[PDB]
Amino acid sequence: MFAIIQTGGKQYRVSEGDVIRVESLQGEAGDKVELKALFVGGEQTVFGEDAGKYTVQAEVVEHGRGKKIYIRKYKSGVQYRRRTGHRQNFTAIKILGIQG
Amino acid sequence: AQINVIGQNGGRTIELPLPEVNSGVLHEVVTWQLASRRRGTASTRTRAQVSKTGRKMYGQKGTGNARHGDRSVPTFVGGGVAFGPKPRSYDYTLPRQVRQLGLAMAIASRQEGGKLVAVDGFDIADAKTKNFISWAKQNGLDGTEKVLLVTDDENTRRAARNVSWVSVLPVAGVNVYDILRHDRLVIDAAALEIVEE
Amino acid sequence: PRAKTGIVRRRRHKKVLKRAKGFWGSRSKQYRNAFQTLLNAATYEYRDRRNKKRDFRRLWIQRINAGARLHGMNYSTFINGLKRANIDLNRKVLADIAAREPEAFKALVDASRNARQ
RNA sequence: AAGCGAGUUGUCUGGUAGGGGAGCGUUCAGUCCGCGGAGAAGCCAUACCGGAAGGAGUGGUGGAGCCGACUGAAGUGCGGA
RNA sequence: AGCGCAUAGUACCGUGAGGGAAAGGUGAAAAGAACCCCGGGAGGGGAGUGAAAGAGAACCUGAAACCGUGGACUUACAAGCAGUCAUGGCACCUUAUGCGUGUUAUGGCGUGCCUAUUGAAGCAUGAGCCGGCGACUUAGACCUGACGUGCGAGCUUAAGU
Repeated sequence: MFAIIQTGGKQYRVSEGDVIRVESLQGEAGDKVELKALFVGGEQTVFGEDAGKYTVQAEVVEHGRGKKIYIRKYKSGVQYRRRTGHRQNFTAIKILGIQG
Repeated sequence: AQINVIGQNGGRTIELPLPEVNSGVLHEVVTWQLASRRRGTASTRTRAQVSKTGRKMYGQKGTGNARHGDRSVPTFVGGGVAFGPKPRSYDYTLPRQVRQLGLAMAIASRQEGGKLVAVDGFDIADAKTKNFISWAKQNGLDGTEKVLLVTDDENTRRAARNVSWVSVLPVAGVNVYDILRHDRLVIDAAALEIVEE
Repeated sequence: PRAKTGIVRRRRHKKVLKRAKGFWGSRSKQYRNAFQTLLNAATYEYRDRRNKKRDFRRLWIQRINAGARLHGMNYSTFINGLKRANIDLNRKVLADIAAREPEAFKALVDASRNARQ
């Protein structure tokens, strides 16, 4: 009825809200593939007991492509000489995701 | 074997070893060309006192930090900067060995380049350049490539000077200056041909 | 030789003037309070999206401290109640979620409260 | 046909005089089939990418050219003296 | 910019030999313009001229500190040169997709850069800004050394054709 949980990191609320995610090594590049493991969060209809028996049944999410990147340059330094710089090569996929 | 026109059709002379390729140790013949033949001049500035003016000055140590004492710095607008590009005469020699083979190396994969044996033109009479150059149609040579030129005549070998078309300077010998310029290397003179001489 | 860069050094100043945000007066096209204020916008700006955790840290230590004291509550000397279930592990974010359903500690009180003996 | 690494472990430290090392681009020059009248080059602004520097999407305006890859050259670049 | 001179080393600085500017540019062509207005006139209207007069009779494009006005928004009861994020707050929605664009009461607190300094964040100094100049290199068998190559018995100056 809502959605929380893990993997990659923690940044949720989304249950259909559509938010950019992280990535994966092999197994990428290709519309949708589906991936799962165990769980942690739930809530549900007044029934989010813990993060222990957060497995039992599985709920098949989606997995998009990799979504461009919020490109920048970066800069830092105080009273002396100017050097350095090293881009954020992040991919940040999207992952549709859908309740189960 | 061997393709040709104007005269006969044959070939077996060679010289010039030439394996697969691995060629191009002749880049110093791409600046020497303009060094044993080049006019240095620049903006001409090296003088530290080109201006030639008075001496002495205001109150070097007074008023508002004068920093005066004549004008010898690249500060005041209207002079020079002291030290820089003096005429120059280009001083390089270029090894005298690599030349009568480095050229052969420019035939590594350039072998595909059109080459043969000939004498100006036979199907013509004297000289008047018209249907003589137009003969260069018996192979699509009037607007498809660049045409290399050499010959041994200086009496009928000067009638094709342009900006983007062909080049022409002849001395009857070889020249790196003109070995890629005109895509199909065609010397042939029956007087100073491929002779290693 | 020659170059004359009396025009190319314009986009330079602007390529960094990107941050012509709402600063002060007219620090958006300044030429003083720009390439300086930019050097001002050149500080912990680098670490202004990570270090911030410390700021929002100043949230769940007022809520998680002792919300519904009508139970027992302690938080600090209670965290040893958290990691006292089968597979606790996880912690915050779930505090951000705790802002929704109040029944996040109904049968999740005395289900760790005296989970000692 | 100029050398390149995921799979992995420690190092990947921050660096002042320094060592090995990559570039953004403008002017000169090579090849100019060229790119521009729907008009590019002069310039004003929009969340793509890039190790940073910067390369990108379009009009605006402007009036006649202009830069490109492989390349070497040049008084190649602090607002700050 | 380049010799100071792309029609001046005008006037001159001046006690004297002796020191000197700054400054260019409208399109091919001026056709640099009759005709009623405020006004003394300068300057401004009509309308042709003008292929194109946001060239414009002190004239290409025309970026900018300072400087000209309004507006969507906030603000005098709130305190620190400045900061970045942070919930809100008015606006917009160049893709209803409770998601953003133009932003601010306020919060953590947090002191600038250059740069000769053991040493600071300083009141240590340099700095109102704009536009450029912005330097260990240029010729020299001056030498040592990385790499690619020439050769293992090796490599060339003077110019004569």
